[PDB]
Amino acid sequence: MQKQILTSQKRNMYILSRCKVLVKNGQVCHLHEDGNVYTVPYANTVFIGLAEGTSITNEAMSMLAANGVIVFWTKGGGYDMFAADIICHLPQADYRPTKYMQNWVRLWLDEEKKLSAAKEILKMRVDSLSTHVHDFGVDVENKRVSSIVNKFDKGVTQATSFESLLGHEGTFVKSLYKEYALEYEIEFKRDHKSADNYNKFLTLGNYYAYGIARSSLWALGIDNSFPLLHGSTRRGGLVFDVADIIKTSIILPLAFHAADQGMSNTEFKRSCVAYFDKNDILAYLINNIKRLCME
Amino acid sequence: MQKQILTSQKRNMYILSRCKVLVKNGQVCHLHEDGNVYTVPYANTVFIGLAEGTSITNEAMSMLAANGVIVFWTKGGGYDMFAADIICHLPQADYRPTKYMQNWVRLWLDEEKKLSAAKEILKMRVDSLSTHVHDFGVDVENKRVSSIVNKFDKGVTQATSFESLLGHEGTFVKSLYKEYALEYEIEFKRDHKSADNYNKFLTLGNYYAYGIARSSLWALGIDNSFPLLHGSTRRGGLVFDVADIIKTSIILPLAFHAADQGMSNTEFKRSCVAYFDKNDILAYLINNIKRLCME
Amino acid sequence: YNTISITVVDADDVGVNFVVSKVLSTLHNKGIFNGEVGVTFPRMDKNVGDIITLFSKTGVDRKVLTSTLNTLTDFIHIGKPKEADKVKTYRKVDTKSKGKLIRRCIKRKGVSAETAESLYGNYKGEKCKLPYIVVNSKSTGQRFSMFLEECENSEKFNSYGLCIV
Amino acid sequence: MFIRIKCFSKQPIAKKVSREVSAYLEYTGNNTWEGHISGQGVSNLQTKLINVGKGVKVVCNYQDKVLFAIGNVAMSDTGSVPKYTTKKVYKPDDSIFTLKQGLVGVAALWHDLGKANSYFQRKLRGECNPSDPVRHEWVSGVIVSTFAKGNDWLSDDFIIPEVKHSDNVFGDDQVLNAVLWLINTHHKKGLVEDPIYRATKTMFTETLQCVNVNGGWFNYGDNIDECYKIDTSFITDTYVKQLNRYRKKLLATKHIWFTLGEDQKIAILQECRVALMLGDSNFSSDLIGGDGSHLYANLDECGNLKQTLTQHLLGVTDCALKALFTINHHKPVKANFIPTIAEKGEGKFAWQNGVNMVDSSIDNMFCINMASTGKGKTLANLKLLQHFGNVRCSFGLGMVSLTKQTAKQFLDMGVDYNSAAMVTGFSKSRFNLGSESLDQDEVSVEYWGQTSSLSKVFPNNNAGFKNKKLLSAPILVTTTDHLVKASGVKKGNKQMLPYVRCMHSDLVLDEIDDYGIEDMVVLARLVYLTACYGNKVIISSATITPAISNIFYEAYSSGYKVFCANKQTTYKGVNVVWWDEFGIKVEKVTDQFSNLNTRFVNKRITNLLESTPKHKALVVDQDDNMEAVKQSITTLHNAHNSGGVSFGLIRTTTIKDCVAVTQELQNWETDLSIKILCYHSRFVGDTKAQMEEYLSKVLNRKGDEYKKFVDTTTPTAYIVVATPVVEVGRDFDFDWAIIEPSSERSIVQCAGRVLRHRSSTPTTHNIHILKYPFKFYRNSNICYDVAGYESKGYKLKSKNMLDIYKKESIVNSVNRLQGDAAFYTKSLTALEHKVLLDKLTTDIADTNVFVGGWQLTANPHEYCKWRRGTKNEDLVLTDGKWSGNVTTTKPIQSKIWRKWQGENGSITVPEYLLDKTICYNDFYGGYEN
Amino acid sequence: TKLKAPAVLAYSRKINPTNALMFAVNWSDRDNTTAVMVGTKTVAGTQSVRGNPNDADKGNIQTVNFANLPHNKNTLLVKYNVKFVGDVFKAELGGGEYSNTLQTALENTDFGTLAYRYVYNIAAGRTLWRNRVGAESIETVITVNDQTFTFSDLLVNEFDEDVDVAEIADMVAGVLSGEGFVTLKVEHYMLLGEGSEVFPSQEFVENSKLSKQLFDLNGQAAMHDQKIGNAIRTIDTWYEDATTPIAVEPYGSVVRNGVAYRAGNKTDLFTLMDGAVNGKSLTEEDQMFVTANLIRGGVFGG
DNA sequence: ATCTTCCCTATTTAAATTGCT
DNA sequence: AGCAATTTAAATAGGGAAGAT
Ligand SMILES: [Mn+2]
Ligand SMILES: [Mn+2]
Repeated sequence: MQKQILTSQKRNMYILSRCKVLVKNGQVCHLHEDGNVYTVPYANTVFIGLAEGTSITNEAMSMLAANGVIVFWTKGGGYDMFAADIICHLPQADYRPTKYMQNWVRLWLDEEKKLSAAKEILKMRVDSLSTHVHDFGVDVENKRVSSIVNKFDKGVTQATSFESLLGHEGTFVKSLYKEYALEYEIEFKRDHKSADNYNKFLTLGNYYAYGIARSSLWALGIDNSFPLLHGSTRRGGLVFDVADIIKTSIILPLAFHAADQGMSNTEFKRSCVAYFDKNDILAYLINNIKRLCME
Repeated sequence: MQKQILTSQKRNMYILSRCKVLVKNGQVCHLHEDGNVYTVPYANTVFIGLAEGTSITNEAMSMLAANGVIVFWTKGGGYDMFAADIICHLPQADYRPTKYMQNWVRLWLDEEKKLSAAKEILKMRVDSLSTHVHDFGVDVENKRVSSIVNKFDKGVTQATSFESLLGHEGTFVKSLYKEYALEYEIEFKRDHKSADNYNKFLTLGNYYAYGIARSSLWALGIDNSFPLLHGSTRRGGLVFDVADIIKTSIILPLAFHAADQGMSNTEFKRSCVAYFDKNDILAYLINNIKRLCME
Repeated sequence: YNTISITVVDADDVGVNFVVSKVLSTLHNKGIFNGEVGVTFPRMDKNVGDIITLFSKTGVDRKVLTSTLNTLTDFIHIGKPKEADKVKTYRKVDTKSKGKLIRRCIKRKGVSAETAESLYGNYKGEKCKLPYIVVNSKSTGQRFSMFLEECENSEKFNSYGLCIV
Repeated sequence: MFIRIKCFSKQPIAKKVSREVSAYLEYTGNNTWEGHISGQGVSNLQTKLINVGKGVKVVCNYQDKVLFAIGNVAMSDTGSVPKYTTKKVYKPDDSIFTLKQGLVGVAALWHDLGKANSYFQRKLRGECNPSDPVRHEWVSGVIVSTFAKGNDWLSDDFIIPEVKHSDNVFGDDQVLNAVLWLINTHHKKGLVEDPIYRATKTMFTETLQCVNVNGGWFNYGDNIDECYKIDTSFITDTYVKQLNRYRKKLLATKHIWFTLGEDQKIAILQECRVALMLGDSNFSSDLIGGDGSHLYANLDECGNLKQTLTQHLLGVTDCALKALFTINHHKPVKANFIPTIAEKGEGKFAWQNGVNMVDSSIDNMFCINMASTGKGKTLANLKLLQHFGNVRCSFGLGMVSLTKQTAKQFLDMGVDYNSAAMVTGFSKSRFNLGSESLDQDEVSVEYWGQTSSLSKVFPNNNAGFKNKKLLSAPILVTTTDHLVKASGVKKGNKQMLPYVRCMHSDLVLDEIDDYGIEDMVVLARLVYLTACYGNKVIISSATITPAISNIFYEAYSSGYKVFCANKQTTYKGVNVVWWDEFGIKVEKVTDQFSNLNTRFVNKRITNLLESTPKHKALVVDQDDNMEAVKQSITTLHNAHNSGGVSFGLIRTTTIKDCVAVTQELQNWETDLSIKILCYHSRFVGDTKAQMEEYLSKVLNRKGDEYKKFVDTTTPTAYIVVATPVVEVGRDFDFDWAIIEPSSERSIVQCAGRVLRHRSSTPTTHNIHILKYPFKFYRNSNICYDVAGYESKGYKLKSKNMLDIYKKESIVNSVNRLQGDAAFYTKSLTALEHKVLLDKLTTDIADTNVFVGGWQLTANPHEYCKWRRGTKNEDLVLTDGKWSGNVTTTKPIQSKIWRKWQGENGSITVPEYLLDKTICYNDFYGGYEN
Repeated sequence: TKLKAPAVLAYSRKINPTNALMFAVNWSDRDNTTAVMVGTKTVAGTQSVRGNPNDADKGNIQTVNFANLPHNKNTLLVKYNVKFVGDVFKAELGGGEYSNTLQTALENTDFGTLAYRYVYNIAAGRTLWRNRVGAESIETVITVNDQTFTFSDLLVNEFDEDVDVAEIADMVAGVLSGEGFVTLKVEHYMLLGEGSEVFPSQEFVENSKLSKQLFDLNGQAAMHDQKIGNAIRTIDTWYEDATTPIAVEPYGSVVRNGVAYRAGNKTDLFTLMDGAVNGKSLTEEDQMFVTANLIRGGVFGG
């Protein structure tokens, strides 16, 4: 149905499902499933999303883009977007890359800001862990998890190279995997090819994390070819680097809870998008990328 | 989808008009108001433009973006005079190759390397002219075209800025517009809002080269927010910078021939597919932009 | 019955089962198994497993047992108390070997040593191949091996976490 | 590339293929699509059009030639898209198909009459030895022969009589004898040990009368009386009417059987036997469940009683009848019209336009492609196959790696895996490292392809991956041993799959000279069997000997005589297509093949001789070949080097010879910087593969990419001491070679490893031939028998190569192409030609090539063994630890340039050398120390 | 280039610990050190062997050792001297065509962290495998160049920050990076309880022989010097999929787990030293691992 | 809403047979 | 031999309903 997502401060990423978007009486509306029309205010939204069962028309597209309301096509849920155009400074007056994009590029270029931003993305990944506290998952304030957190903090702060950061990131990620395996009474080893519940649930949750990180990178105009940790030849490595922030804080406890209770995949999708809507995870990633790129 | 036709090796391109695009039995098909459902080869489509009176569902965008089809709309900022925002959704769900972004932005940030790259893309105009010859119009080897190509190269060699570049563009394009017009015995003033065929076919070819240029950009991962030409009348970004390589070599001769030989919009559209696949213009632009970024 | 988990971690320098046995000994010596707390092991295939699971009916909290296993905290992990409608309860099975029963034949029947060897010469010598732990016994000053196997659930438990009768 | 796809399909199989074909092409209406697409788009459209299910009816046209045809759609013979096709088109005097139907039906209702003895009943129930004293096929043959001796076997009531033990069941009646041989050899063929019988027997019955019970059927023989006491519970309704209708069918058609020739009878009975095992294995594979008890034939996996013998005989009959029908009335699935073949060859491929001199409408074709290496022989073979229309062929090649090379050529030129099927039946662990994504190589085993309609008559729907790739392949790029079993096997049903493969597909055998003599005999047997069904044989061998080319033509001519008289057509002759890089010649040859072939050979020789001599060979005078190798290495480095760096190939004969030359050269004190490699075949999986890839990338001299795989800065002698593994299938280019003489084709092939890629002529001498083989010091009586055609029956009078070879000679294919039978005892070339005409002769013998009468027997598969090698046990290296008596050793570490280590893999050791330790080493594999 | 490794190339052990002699003390009576005696109890049982079924009727009087604390002392004291020696880059059997390149490739090694982890494995109780288990109080006293250091609560798995270990690590890294030696007299006092059974190191017995030999110097229970040397170099947290610190091996191999962590994945020592003498850029962690192996020493030839 | 699957629904094609010239 | 009438039947298209996202 109609879904609101706060992204930066005031603009809202509207998600529209099972509706036909067109122009009625000179302004953009949409007929919904229940046969009731709903209009959209141009002032409070910049991102508008078209989920499953949704069609838009040409003059609705044109009038939405002329009002600064830039449209994207997404899979139902609002965090699995497959089609959009690039954010500019203004949609009609000029065509310039966003300040965030340019800042990211400059930071990526000079080697020192790239190393500092790699350290910072891991700092905010540890922050994400504490910030987004779950109920079924392990305690972030537990002594073993806090020891893993301080080990990662020491290792990131004392490192001067990227391959050290990759080893430390892998140690932290799989150490949280080991901690959640110690919670849920299983021998868990992370492999994509396994058909067990924990590994495949973590895989499709990671794909959801890639989708929401892709939406967060798109919404500030950040391109998908400037990874911090991963190599220059890794296709879409920045999506993986941004999704790393919430892979071990949100996706991992939800996936282990989902494999523990053993429910099906669509209701895990609704749990993931419910956690994304409730705690504003996309807005957290948007502010994370602003604080990374602004420096 | 196995390997999926390389996007340089896709041959079908469409700009649909006055239809509802949807998916039937897994088919990308546009339905008109007369009850006719025409399918689209979505795994072989380069782009689908959408004209006025058009509409497309979610699932059609979902299986066009999964097959790498760029979908744009010809209204909004599509009046082509300002050329501000032709609403152009790309498939960024596929994680693109990154290295062309890296070499492109290394030369972008460096303004002297951007100036040199602009000169290479300005020389690509005359390269396109020489490579893509037409047997129903202007001979490239006659004295006027050779003189104006020599003047263009000797002006772009000694060029100092982008303001000097903007001017050389004025000369080349405007005088090639004119030289064709005098040989086609027609008083012609380029106007995107004009009704004569010499302009409506030119705007249709503008949208076609827009689609080819944007598909060539997205293929390499290159966006649009990184243009090489900066000016007051050059709003629109990198897609027009790539597209105006092939106005005066391809789009303009086809449009002039079409208007003079009384073709209909449908056959001009097809003449455009025939020239874009017989000489393989998409792979031409893709390989040439690899030559542009390279290091 | 609600239950709690005690999983042995980072015990590679020392075998996992030595830490498991020391967890059993420290749970025995500082109370815990009064008569109602019982143990079970999710991973007995050929080893005793690395998870001790306590399924007390009244409810075991994290604080009391983490204060109890303050000595194993370097390589232990305690999960939050979860619930289970059925736990797979184990009991103690012991072995006898020759001289054991010979001394029994000294003190019960009152026969001499040579005839006690005579009645038991061709008999005895059973060999338990069940998964086990190695227990320090404190009241009787020697260390032994205790064998555990699956049996029907009993209301009362020993001081070790196994079934009675 | 502009294509047009039309659909003939009913169902919603005109609907769920429409989604995929409308994903790739525009819709022109009326279930017709048409548009532009790439070749990889054609491959993707093929892969997702075939995999979508059964019943897809798709024809594709590229320009006007048919690209592909999904299914058995008749589509186009001249025009395309017919109207309604109903029934009753031709209905001729089919005769021989009615003959095969009658023989297969009569034999298949009698093939398992011999399981009714009490011994087979207690064998199935399991209280006796599962191996019978006499096999049940022979007991059923005894039943049928006794019934024929008693009553008139063609028109009478059946009733099984009291049968005794008979040593022979073959009489004189030709048709009865055919039925008896089909009954007895429905599991294995009879084997004749008798030397006089093997010497003399030629005809059909006159050989069949020598097939006794002692040829494999009579295992041990102590319970014969129980093996011949038989119940007669088969007399039921449907069995008796099926037997009556098939017997009367045979009765009505056997009048054309006596008008056949010997060649016909043999080929027709081979087809009948193949269809009979097809039906028998098809009914034995599936579980039918129901049974009428009291008698049983087969057992399930649980050993329970199933498939009672009446319905077992009826099921084997109908399955064999249906096998015969689908193998005799099949329009087989052919390959795509490859668009990168049909254009002109340019430059050095410009001779490949010789296909524009061949008729495109010939039913038969015998290509002898005598073109030299590096000219694209296999591409020319594919061009010749595609000149007649769509391609259906079996590229049978020696070695796994040569099949890989032809597959990679087929992949990168135009052929996808929807038409090609690379088959190597060993599952080797040679993987490509470095970069999986940036490989663009390593042709693999997937075969999206198209499953043929012949899979339903094979046992249990053919098989899994391998036999589906075998049978259903339009183009089958395979190792040759998946095709030579078509001529017949000892035990089992392994004949049927290559038989039915070669029935409907052409045969392309490349470099047949590298095979053995018995290997070439069974390959020409395969050529005869392929020509028996009208398919075309392409032979591609530059160094062909007239003898070989002749006997392959005679095998094709006998096969085309079988095919011509089988369809009741008058035999006009064989369309022989002589081909080389200088021209082509297509002649209708029914006789005088020898003068035309030798005239083409002489024309090719004159087209080779006015070209510049590329291989000048000097036979050394130095007796001792160790120091002859030393002096020749010094001389050819001082004469033939590229700025101080030279590449030498010491071709020796055997492995311990190779390690002897290596250990001498490593201990050889000289000012030359010798860098020694060992390149024999006894090596562990890892080590061997590593040598191959390195050598292929350093001896590539078409470019200067090798300067970076070796140290060419310092003047160095890069020497590779190798056995005949270098002269077969290796694209190597050495600066010079020193050859230990074993055979003249070895001389020509190792000349082909020198200046293979360059075009610069040598000045003085680029080949130094050794004075003697090293076996002269071990056996002066015979020394050239190892890797040569010298033997105990063909002994050279002198072993001196001044006596038996020219001292200075330009080595090319001319000496092998000419053919000389005189003076074979004192020249190597005439010794070679002698053996080739004295083993591959136009006789039937028993191990020969025209084999007739013996195809009925197991003799050509026992005494003519394909890949006849020594015992060969395999010592296997497992993770650095060897299995048997191996004992790793340490090499001399004097001049080793490259040494790759190995941990897994296996080494093939002959049983003779198993006695001692093979002493595996990292540098050189096996030796005697 | 292609600097091929010498076949005789070896390095000496640079962390030399003594045998860890074991004594019985009290927690507040730390000076009265009584030596822990290995007792030995006899066990009667018939022999059961695969090769001799005829000998199973009679024999095999075995007498298995054990070691407990006495019933008046509740604290086990473990004394050993760890000797760190410098010039870890000197090959003793190697030479200097490869070892000198190693010197000039591992000069940027942060010895500070290497030494920290060594002294942390000394102090936290990695050298007290089965007898730090179940101890209610752990204490380590390090005496180094007339300086006494006290450690009470250091979790052994992670190398956390404490200025006491750091203080010693300074002089240890100054030795290891330069020339000389330093000696740490390490006495561990662990309060296990009254008469708790202690764990000496084990001599290798045969498949038969006796059940278990505990390590004796002159009758008193002790632990092996190489076993303590295994403890000190247990600092390897830099292999791929590094969960716990393992002993720094040339292949990253632990015998008791049946797996090797650095073998077969291009992170073994030998590929890293060939990369160092061919001069590709090493990171800090694998270079620290290579320097830790050279401190450990061993013959690297092939 | 969009799209899919399936059940009517009968409308719509292809085959089959057979006097008739 | 082609065809016509005329049956017979297999299949193609479409609309409505319900279940998914
Ligand atoms: Mn049988
Ligand atoms: Mn049978």
